[PDB]
Amino acid sequence: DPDPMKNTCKLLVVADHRFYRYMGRGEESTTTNYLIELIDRVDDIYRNTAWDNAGFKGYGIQIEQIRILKSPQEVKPGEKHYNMAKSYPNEEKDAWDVKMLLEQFSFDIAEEASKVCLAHLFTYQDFDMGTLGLAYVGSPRANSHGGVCPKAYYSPVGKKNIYLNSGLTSTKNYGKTILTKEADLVTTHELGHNFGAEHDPDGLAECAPNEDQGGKYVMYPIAVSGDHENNKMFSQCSKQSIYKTIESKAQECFQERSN
Ligand SMILES: CC1(C)SCCN(S(=O)(=O)c2ccc(OCC#CCN)cc2)[C@H]1C(=O)NO
Ligand SMILES: [Zn+2]
Repeated sequence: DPDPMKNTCKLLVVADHRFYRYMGRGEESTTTNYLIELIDRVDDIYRNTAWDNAGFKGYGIQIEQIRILKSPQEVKPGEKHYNMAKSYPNEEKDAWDVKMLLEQFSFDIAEEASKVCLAHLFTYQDFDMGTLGLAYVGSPRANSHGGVCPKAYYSPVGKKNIYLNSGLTSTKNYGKTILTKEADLVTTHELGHNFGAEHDPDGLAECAPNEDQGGKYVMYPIAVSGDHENNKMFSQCSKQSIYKTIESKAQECFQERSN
């Protein structure tokens, strides 16, 4: 049975200056509200999911803390930060290499990451080949690094404890803002990774249904559009992975749903 005291993964949500400016129109209230609403809509998907196809449901996400970054992180030569104006490594391209950004983020945000189930970055940059987000995949293993629940690993190079309870979402793609319903999907998918799911096996009928059958599920390896009914749901494949991870990890860092 679910523990009503341990059914909610509380988030740190960060908006960088690219998100603030383009998505939030350079207004704290707009940015803040957009993200509060997005997460609440992603929460409705999670909370309503029955992970064992019976009564293991009511698991969700809520914002512990939001951080809004109004202007770029001023950076010295040879220096880098996830909120810096420059795209790393190629400063000519509009966007970072996504893996490097999540790594930079996890590194820069480490102190705050330690207090939360998950940290999520929201940005506004155009990643190569239509990439929209990235996140560490969670696991039932206590020893595991990645996904739900802060687990320190010492980094000799970074001179500190790091945490891999992190993920990112971008709302820009192919030169334009993506649909609202697409943004819900990216964050659902990336948090899906955090919660223990790998990508759906692409030839498996049950976990990758044909269009007549409702279309693909949200962990499909190629971005679903949101036009089809299955697109915002989790497959049995994802359910099984996430179920195990929640079973193990809820006790560790899940909290009570707040009003
Ligand atoms: C690391 C990856 C390049 S591997 C290939 C899939 N993507 S992605 O194209 O950026 C992507 C795909 C689907 C997503 O969510 C559903 C949606 C939508 C809106 N159309 C989000 C990102 C990344 C990946 O696996 N990230 O976890
Ligand atoms: Zn993915």
